[PDB]
Amino acid sequence: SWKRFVTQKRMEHFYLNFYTAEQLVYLSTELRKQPPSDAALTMLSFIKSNCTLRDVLRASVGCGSEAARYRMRRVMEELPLMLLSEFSLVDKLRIIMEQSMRCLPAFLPDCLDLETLGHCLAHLAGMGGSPVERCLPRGLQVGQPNLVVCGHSEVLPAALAVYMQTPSQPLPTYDEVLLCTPATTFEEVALLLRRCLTLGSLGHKVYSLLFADQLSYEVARQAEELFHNLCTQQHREDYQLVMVCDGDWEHCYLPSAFSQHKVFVTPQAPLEAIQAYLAGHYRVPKQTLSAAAVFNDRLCVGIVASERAGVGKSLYVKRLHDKMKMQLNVKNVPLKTIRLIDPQVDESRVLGALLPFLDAQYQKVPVLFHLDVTSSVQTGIWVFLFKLLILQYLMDINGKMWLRNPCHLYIVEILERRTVPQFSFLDIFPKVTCRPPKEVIDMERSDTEPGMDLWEFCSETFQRPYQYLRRFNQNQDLDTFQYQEGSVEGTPEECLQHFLFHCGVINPSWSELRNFARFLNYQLRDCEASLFCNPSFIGDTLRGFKKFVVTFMIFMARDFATPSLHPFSLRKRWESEPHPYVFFNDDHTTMTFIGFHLQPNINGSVDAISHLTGKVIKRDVMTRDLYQGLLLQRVPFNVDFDKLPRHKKLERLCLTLGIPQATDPDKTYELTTDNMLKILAIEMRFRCGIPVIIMGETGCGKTRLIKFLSDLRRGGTNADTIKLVKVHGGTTADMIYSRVREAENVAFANKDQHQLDTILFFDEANTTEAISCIKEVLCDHMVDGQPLAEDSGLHIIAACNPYRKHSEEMICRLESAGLGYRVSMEETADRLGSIPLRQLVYRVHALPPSLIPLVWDFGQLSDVAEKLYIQQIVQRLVESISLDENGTRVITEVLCASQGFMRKTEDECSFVSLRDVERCVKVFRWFHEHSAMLLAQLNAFLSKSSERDPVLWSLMLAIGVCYHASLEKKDSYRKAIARFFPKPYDDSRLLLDEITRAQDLFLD
Amino acid sequence: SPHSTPQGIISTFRQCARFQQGKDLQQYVSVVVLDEVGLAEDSPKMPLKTLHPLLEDGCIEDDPAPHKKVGFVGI
Ligand SMILES: Nc1ncnc2c1ncn2[C@@H]1O[C@H](COP(=O)(O)OP(=O)(O)OP(=O)(O)O)[C@@H](O)[C@H]1O
Ligand SMILES: [Mg+2]
Repeated sequence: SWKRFVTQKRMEHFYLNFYTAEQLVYLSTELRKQPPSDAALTMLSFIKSNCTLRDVLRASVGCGSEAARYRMRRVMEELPLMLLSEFSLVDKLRIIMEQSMRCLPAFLPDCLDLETLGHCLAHLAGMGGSPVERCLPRGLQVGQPNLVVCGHSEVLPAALAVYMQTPSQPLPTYDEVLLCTPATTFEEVALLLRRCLTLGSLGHKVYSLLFADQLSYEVARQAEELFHNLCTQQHREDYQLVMVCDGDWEHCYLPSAFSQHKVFVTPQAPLEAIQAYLAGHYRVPKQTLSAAAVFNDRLCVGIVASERAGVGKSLYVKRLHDKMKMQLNVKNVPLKTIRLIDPQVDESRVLGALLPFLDAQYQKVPVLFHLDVTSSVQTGIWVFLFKLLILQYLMDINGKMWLRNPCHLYIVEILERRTVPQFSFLDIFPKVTCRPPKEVIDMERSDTEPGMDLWEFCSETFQRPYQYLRRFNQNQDLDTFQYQEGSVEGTPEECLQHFLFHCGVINPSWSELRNFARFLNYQLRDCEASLFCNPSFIGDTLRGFKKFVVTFMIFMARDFATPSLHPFSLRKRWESEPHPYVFFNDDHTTMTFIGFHLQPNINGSVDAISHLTGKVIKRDVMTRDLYQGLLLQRVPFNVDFDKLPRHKKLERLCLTLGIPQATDPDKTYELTTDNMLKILAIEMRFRCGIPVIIMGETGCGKTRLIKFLSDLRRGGTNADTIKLVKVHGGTTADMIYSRVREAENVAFANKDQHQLDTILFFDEANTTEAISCIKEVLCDHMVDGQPLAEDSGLHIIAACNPYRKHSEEMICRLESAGLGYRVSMEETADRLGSIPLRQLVYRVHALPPSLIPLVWDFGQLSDVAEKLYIQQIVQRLVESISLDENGTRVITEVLCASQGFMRKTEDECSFVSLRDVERCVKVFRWFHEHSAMLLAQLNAFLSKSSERDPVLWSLMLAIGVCYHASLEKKDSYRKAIARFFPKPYDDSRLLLDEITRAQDLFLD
Repeated sequence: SPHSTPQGIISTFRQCARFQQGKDLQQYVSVVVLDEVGLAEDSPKMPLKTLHPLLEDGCIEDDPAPHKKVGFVGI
């Protein structure tokens, strides 16, 4: 009965159809308040723009008839008697239900009935400005339900052309246009149809139902039923209804039902007309105080896009916010950043984030909204942008609604995901296209084609390298030059030319050029602060020092700046490149040289050679005179750190890092030249400001190296200078943000108390899409749009698992196990583009393109390091359980052989690591503990079936459980392993026999 | 099943942990047994994702604890 009552009242009152049941309950409650909520007034604004309390009060008059109060009083008097007349509770309840349908205010005086709400809404609508009068394009008939069938890309532009017919009329909203999705409920479509057909309106608006093909069958059926029913009753005989569908899905219910109505002249408009139409409607008048004033032509909406990453989108938004703070003369201009991370756009998150701003204070104040559509987003973007930018609205069925205010500026930061129409949807919008340095030089001022930012060009970062390089190329004297802070020389073009020439990359982004400049700036600063460049203090012994420093540091930058990656195009190696490092120690008196040696040649010059191969890495780095001079200063040239004592290595390391004490925290970590170079690299990146993203297999040594470095810097103090987060597919963005904020607090505390920096480490970050949030932390230096606190001593590290694919034989084994996979590789949705994830060795998602240039290989684990780690683990076992040396040797050799065999067996095992050996040692330990009792039972059991070393026996069963069971070609494994077992145990047959006898003993 | 949600696996692990709470883990153990795991493999709900943390420590966001580390067999 209530549903019938609501339908009848919705036919009697037009504007109720603007809202749903819960929205109507909200309004009924709020409007009686003084003042109503800003949310309610926004919801009403879709009927009467800028609805205020005065508007609601004026609308309330007349709707509150005295006849209604008479009815209320009558029912309040009658109900006691009516209820006394009936005795059963159910009859009393039925009476109450009827009287509540007759007069609700008698029961709930603090709420409006549907009739009074309808009248109030109609009064609000009538107080508004001029009605909307729209005209349909040619080929579309009034009074007829029109149908358009087109390609997906055409769906949205076509609907827009429908409204273009009247370019002077305002843009539509949810009242006129509904974008269908599989989740679209019947209530939305019903309210749209009611708004189109039902009477009570003041103008000839147009109504569009787009992407109807996506509607579910049930919703489409109910919509058709409602449409026909409405057309049977007293309805608008001049209605203008349009359905738009995707030709591919034409076979579905709604396009089929209206096939007769199909129109063959699909409406379209040229891109220039759509651009002019949208720009005109977005243009803000001069008198209205708005953020748009900073934008090109007072446009209240704008897109910032690029073809690749690191080109100045976020920088452009920042500069725009600054310019707005300066020009608008307002005390503060709120900036809100929203990051879209989920692959499928969640409009509810955006609405939740925007709702705080509904407050009245913002309704007439410049505000900038920044929406970042990260690379993670793949679907739902065009619909979202259509709804928010064009339809000016966002909504959830819960009832709260967002309306796009022209006094606010909306800027969208997105990377051009161009993949088919003649133009991409984004082009219709006012757009700024950011270009990389080479395009900036070649193509070149304009406000939509930004070049080199002048604040950066005047910064120390660019100016010191720029001036040094400018003198270097002309071979001018650098011995006397000295960069004066704040000085500025040359032009942006020459700076870009010199950087791009020396950068090493061909077509670099702005982030890569920034990292190069930052590195060369830091090291030139250290050079200028050293004693070799101090007031003379040397006479003239060091002629050409700065020339050499510039040349070598230009070469050194190659490792930190240049990429290390070239659907699975993502890999390169660490050992394939030399790592010649030079450091200026904080004492300003000494230097550290690692990763290369200096050799004098016949040409009177000195060349750079690899400490390992002796091959020439780079020639003519300096002249022999400088080499002799630096030797006279006792500079440690041609040092071989591999032969030095442990404490000397630790001292050189602490000196280079700036640590005062060489307190060894772990005597087991081997301080080879490679590990020391890796540490020095992570240090340099922390120092200059380059993010640290590493790629390496599990067990390659990342965690141990980071822990060793943290301990070495900690100096034994009792502090938590390092936080390790183990990322997984379930790690959401909120978890990352909370961890980052906790780490920032801990870092501030550590810096205040102990003056110690803090490290945050993300392991297996790529395993989740939330990796894009980690990008924000590393590159953007923000957290959920909020900026990080500089000088907190917090450094962030991220480790990425490699992108590898199973072999075809192993994939066959996987697809053939059991009854096979429940889903075929073709139908899978769990895929990295063309590749299903199950075929990958690591469940990893795609890297944000901004991080790709930063990733560098941590290096593979060499056989020697594997054997040494195995030896350490076996020795720990020996100490724990009192093994001898023979058992230690056998266990080490057999674990090494097992790892080797599994690595060779690419058809059965794709993943090998050291954790397996720990697992196998654990099994061995367990077998040893019980070995006393189990063997007794075995002797009993075997006596039914009418000598053993517990160590070799436990080893046999551990090998059996860990390796033998997973394998199919068990015989080859047993053949290989047998060689290492002492006699008479050097037989595959005896291994199989003992495993079988144990399995039997367990079944007994 | 293809309709199994992450919460089912989480609640199962939590229940095993409640069983292990207060007992000597050198004489008692609780095991989680998953039947027909392959059915959940590529479901849109992706429940198996929870396995990595729950296998390692026994908690997704809770802090580690000895009783939370339960045994596991998937058939
Ligand atoms: N003229 C310039 N244009 C762009 N960036 C510059 C310029 N000069 C210096 N930079 C540096 O380049 C970096 C560009 O970062 P930006 O915020 O533009 O990345 P982005 O465009 O958001 O890329 P993504 O969205 O993929 O992260 C800034 O950190 C800035 O310091
Ligand atoms: Mg950005």
